[PDB]
Amino acid sequence: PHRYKPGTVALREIRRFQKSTELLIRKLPFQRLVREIAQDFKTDLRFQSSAIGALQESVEAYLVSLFEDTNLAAIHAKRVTIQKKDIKLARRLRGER
Amino acid sequence: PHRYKPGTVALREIRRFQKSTELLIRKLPFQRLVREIAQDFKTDLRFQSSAIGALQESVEAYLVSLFEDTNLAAIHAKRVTIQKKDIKLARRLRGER
Amino acid sequence: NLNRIIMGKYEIEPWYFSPYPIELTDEDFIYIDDFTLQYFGSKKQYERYRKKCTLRHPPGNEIYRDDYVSFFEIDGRKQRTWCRNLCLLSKLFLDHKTLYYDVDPFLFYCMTRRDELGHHLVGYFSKEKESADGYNVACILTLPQYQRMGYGKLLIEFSYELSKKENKVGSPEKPLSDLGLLSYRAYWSDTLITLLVEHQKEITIDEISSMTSMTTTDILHTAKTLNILRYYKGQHIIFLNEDILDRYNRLKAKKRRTIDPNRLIWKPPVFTAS
Amino acid sequence: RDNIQGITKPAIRRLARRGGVKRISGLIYEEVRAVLKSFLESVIRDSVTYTEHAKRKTVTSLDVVYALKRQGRTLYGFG
Amino acid sequence: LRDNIQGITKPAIRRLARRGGVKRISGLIYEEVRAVLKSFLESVIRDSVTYTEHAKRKTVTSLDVVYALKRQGRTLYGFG
Amino acid sequence: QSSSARAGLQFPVGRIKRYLKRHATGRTRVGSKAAIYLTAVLEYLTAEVLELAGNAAKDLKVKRITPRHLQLAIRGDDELDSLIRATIASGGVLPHIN
Amino acid sequence: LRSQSSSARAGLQFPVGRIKRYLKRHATGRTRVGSKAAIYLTAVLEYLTAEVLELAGNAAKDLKVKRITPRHLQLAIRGDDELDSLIRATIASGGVLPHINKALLLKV
Amino acid sequence: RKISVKQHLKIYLPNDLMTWNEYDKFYTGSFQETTSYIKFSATVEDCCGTNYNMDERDETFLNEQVNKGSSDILTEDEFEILCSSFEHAIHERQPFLSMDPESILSFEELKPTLIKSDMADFNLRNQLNHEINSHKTHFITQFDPVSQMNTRPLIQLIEKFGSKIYDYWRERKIEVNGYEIFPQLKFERPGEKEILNSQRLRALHQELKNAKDLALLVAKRENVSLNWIN
Amino acid sequence: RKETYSSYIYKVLKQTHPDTGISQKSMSILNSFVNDIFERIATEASKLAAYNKKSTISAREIQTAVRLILPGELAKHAVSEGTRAVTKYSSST
Amino acid sequence: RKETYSSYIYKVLKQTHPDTGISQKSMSILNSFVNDIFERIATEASKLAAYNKKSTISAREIQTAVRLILPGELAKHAVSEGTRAVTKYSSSTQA
Amino acid sequence: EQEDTFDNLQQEIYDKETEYFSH
Amino acid sequence: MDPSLVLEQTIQDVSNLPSEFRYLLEEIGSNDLKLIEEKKCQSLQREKCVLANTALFLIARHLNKLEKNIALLEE
DNA sequence: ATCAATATCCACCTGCAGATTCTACCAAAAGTGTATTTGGAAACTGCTCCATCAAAAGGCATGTTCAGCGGAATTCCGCTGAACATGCCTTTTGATGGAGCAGTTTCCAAATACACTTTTGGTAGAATCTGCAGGTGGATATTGAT
DNA sequence: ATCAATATCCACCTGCAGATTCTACCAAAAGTGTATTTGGAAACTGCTCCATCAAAAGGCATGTTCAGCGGAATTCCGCTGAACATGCCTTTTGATGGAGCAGTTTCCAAATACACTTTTGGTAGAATCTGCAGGTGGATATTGAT
Repeated sequence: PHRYKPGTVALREIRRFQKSTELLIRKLPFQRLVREIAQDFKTDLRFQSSAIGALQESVEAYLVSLFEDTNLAAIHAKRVTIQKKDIKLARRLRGER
Repeated sequence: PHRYKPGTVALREIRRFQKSTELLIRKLPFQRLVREIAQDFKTDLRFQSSAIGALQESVEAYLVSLFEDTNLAAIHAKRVTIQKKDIKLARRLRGER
Repeated sequence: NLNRIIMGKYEIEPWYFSPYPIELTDEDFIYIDDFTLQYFGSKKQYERYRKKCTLRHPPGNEIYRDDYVSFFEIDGRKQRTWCRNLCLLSKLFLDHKTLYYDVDPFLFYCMTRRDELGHHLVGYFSKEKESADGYNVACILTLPQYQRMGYGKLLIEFSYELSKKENKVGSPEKPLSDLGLLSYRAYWSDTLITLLVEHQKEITIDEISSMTSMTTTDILHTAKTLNILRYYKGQHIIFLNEDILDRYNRLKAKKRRTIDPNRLIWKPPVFTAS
Repeated sequence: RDNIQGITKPAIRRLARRGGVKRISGLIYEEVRAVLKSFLESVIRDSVTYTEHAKRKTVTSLDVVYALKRQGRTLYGFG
Repeated sequence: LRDNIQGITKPAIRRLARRGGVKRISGLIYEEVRAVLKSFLESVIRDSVTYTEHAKRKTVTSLDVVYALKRQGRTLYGFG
Repeated sequence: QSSSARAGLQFPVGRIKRYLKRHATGRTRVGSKAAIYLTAVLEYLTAEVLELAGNAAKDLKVKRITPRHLQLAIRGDDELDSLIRATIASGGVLPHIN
Repeated sequence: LRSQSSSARAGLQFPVGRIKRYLKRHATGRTRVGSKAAIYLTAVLEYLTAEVLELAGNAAKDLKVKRITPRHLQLAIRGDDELDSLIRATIASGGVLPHINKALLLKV
Repeated sequence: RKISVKQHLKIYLPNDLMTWNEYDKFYTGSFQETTSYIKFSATVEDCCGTNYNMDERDETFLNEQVNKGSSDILTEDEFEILCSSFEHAIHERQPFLSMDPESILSFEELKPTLIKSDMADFNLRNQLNHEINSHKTHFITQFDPVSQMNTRPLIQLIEKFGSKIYDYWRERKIEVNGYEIFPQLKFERPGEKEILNSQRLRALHQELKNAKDLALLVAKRENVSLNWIN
Repeated sequence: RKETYSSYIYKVLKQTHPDTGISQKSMSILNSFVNDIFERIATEASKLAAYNKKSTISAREIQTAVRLILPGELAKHAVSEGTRAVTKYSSST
Repeated sequence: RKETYSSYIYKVLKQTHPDTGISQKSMSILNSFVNDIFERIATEASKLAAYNKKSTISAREIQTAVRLILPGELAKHAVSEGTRAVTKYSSSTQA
Repeated sequence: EQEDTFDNLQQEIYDKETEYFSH
Repeated sequence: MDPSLVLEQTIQDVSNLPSEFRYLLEEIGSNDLKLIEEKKCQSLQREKCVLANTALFLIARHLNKLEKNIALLEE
């Protein structure tokens, strides 16, 4: 019935999820999402397993890059919260349209 | 003497340089600058005048792009002015390497 | 070696050979003074010159006077004769220089010791009005008239706050001689340990070269002589070796006489002619 | 069918937890799904063009690592 | 030999920034925007002088600058 | 008679065929694949060309300066992506206030 | 020792004729040097020896005698000049390098 | 092997696994020091001045051979003062003596020249000493040592005994071939061992004689003090 | 010897609204425009036919290279116009 | 039927450090690395020889390719070792 | 008579020190 | 020969002529305060009138060549 | 501060995938030997175009100044997220049934290479036309103090 | 709500250099038809490899509560835009001067290309060896209750 300081085990999951290297997004929902976005170009797009693993890896790399981007933007805003507009300025200055 | 509100002739010159297509940086000190930044890489080598204009145009374009996105970071940070943390966020987020 | 140099109190047969005897391949002694240091192989021209003594400080401005020494600045165009007089003095002691022009262009920084009898100019180095090598020391010499005391190191302490105010980095030239070979590396090393016993946070190679203004092609090569630079632990690691533990303690329990960066009456001079 | 909401909240919490953030807003989930789906169409289009030019009715790893190369986000290890 | 500090060009930073859409400037950015300028300049100038060194030529053309900026990722356009 | 009008365009089929020959690495291309290609650059030039009839009723500029080329090549926002590689020489910027 | 070589006259551990043919299959122009593509043999040999010298730098982090992918990112991202020669690349199953931004941690 | 680069870190602790004797009659006197450090701007030739000394070889005919029954007290100072005067004085009116000191020219055509001489304007003071009116004393400097309150000037010995000073001066210039007896240096060459005037600087005279008329009454603001004592 | 697409661009301008006039610096920037898009689709076409193990630089690889080199809607009406041109060429023997 | 570089990477590693292993995930990493940096420097040499109005890719354009496409200090190391090996190839004597 | 020159020159300093050295 | 160089040598020796003018008169005024409490008896005014007699000598030695540049250039 | 309380790290059994190597066979090349055309070192030689050089006019650079206002700070006020705990939907991890990838063949339409003829795309000569830079003189937005 | 000087728009206008629209010419490659290779279109199968269905367990959904953390007010003041008045480097603008280009011609290394041939680096797979990922016991690092 005891708990530590509320708000500091976020540091614990910072450390234990940067020490590791496994993929985060679970494989079957990601396969379903990539097939959902595959169906509305062309029906019956058969896939390769390592292909969708590569999709997962590229997704993880792009999302973690955008996440350290919005981290630096929000901490420039003198603020620990990341908002909508933190991601908005991160994407708009990163170069995407 | 008659003097306006401090801030509105800034808006007037914003409008004038939005309409303007003038080359902003003067040719002679920038030309001597590209001379003195080229001579340490190789001793005396000739410059063609159109190449000076080319360096001029590229540097002005990169500087105004950097000023636009540091302005967007500056209005993100709830200020109307710019300082070193704005230009540093602009440089890191644009990814110079 | 020619007809041992007697001056002040210390007699010197010189380390090197002969820039001097165009009209002097005949004598048995050479007398040198302290302020003019007017070369006088004869005696009667020398003792009459000491009854013609007026100068009791070398011809320039001062910028230091600590408890032990003082520092000067004497430019070679404003003194024709005197600056070339002590060009003779070091060349009898150090042969790695040039007489190839009767040396005008550069500035002398020279150092004495205070006596109520009079100062005695006891070491110098030249300084040219140009930065090709960086040039913060051109031709240093502690002289064996009075060598055996570590104030010759203090010329290298004096060397670098020059580069602090002048705000351009520098290192001495390529003909390093053996008496300075041991001396240069001892000050490059012992300044590296000072800014690492302070500065508890991370250190880039720009602002070792800006905080202390040793050039990077020297200060990396002196960090590797210290063996303070090891890789293979996630960065290039600085890594205390336990001989640090006495060596910050060496200048904090066996403290030395030093300089200060604030007591400088000097402005960097602006130049028209070249 | 509708499964962009499948990429759940603790997964994106951990994925931002690798990025080094601290304070997740309660509605950053929607636009991180939006930027996810945007990157997905930008990679799935040129994967479909490479597999359709190759007359190949399955999608290999090599065509999507080529399409990921051309967009400018090249991947090493899978090709 | 002009190895002098004409890296202090000009405070038309308040003319280029007015070509940008920014209001007031708050000073001290002048030094680091000159630092950005110097980094950008030597980055382009190294590539241009490698092109004119490979050409065995002792001048740079506009073509050399266009080719260097072409590889650089920011292509100057309609100059040669 | 000439091969340029026989596909119904104005750009030369025969010249740009030779350009792809000097830009080749697979050594071989059909003359018919220039025909799809020569009208791609015809389409992609004409699409930029007709949209610099931008404001010409209220300023009546019957020539065009180079910012007349730029100050609508960005408003054609699909063509912003295909020319984001470009920096227009003496072009200025769009009038926009944050 | 012998009068026959496999073009081993570079102090090299790479195939000469293979990347000769691979330069031949980029074939924009017409003619490629054979005797002086060897500088390009040892070009690839140079930055690959350095990349694997970096793997022995971090094989001894953890007393781990093989080499894997997440701490091949860890070497390629901590050399600064090899970083930007690989910054477009994302090493798969690599993790990230641990950098807590210092303005976040306030000892709370 | 490579050379390191920027941005890097620092990890200090965590767990990795003949003293000469005859100098006393040379250097005498004390020397004060001021809380303002010294500022100096003069040359070393003006700190020595009379640029000739005469050695043991010729003092022995002047000190203990002239002074047997010489009526005028002919001391060794003017033996160096007057001799060094025409070491100079012949050379600015004959600059080509080097190839022939058999061309040692005669005083019987030098006799009006060195009498009216102003050796690079050597007596620059006495015309301005008029303005301070210190001809009761002479002009003394810190560039002058303590041995010139008793000296006597030049012209009233040249017709007296200075006719018999250039006599011995001549013959040891031919054995040295027309140069100084402890010769000058390797000076011959650096060879081997052994509209802008019109607008702003048109007042450069006015810039500094504001201090020259200031200089004498700030020299009189102490010359109201060394007649205060009398 | 000189080489430019300039008079081609002039007849483009008269094929559209013809009463107007190009300036000869804007002509150079239109030249660099069509030259740059030529370079991009040429290197992408060569790379595509390279790693898809063919030899003939064909028409459908230009079709797929222009479908992936351009943004969406201008790509689809560009590929429509290009196919119309290649069909009206191939229909005459 | 496939050609790869994997044994060459392996013999490079074992001639640098004789006892160190490689996972084939990392072998694919390094193979993709060398293949991509090959394609980059080859297209640089090809376009440089193209617009410099020459007809043969030689040691000077691949030398300026290794200069232009690498950042500074390892580019200097690369051109030094490249000149070393290309003069060791020219040394064709009896022994 | 040693001081009847002291009583007039002392203002010529300030008349000169406020002439050029005090603008 | 030229006005661009006649201002040269006369401004760096009168760069440090205001050094001694900001040095030499101040030290003459340093010891004369003791002569208010002098009320050394016959010789300490002798030394201070010597090293302020030098205050008008070193500024005097520039003058002999100073005015001839004004005449020999404008002739 | 002084222990509680986890959870980080560390040292140590163990059960395999997993490098890995060594043979070993071998389809596919690499080094060699030697004709064979051609790209290139580079050598001389106009000459274009940059490099200084300078002289007057002059728009703009740069202190020095002021007024006020937009940024750093403190405090507090309300709330939106972090954090257990209980429950659970969903997935991970295991098993069997059919299509197109890859590979191997055939033949014909298309591209390479060549010797030809003829127009296109280029100047440069520049006459000629005239649209834009810049000018300037009435009506018309447009803001600070009252 | 209002004065009123400051600066803008627009029609009309004068210069002039820039575009254009030719003829000469001109020549250098595009278009024509032939003939031989040749790789692409296509039809064929062999068989992996990709679709899809059933048990434990685990991380995921959703609460309730606590509370540091956005965020808004108010304040105060450094600092910063707007101006005057003055210099000063710039901007022409000739105007001359010299020195690396870009050719034309030039005579040789050298890569190409053919046939040959002997290793050789791909791969198969099996051995066997084990490094390391997985699990367990335990010192201890860091930090919450009062």
